[PDB]
Amino acid sequence: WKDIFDMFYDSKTYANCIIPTVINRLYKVSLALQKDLENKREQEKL
Repeated sequence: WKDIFDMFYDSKTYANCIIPTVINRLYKVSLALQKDLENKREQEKL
């Protein structure tokens, strides 16, 4: 798979191209899901 990437979808620019892609998810589906849920957790008791 690394060769799959690096053949021509390579240089990490393609990765850095895709890096934007689902950076939404980290808060679109992950950090909105959690730190809003952990702003509960972390402040749930203490």
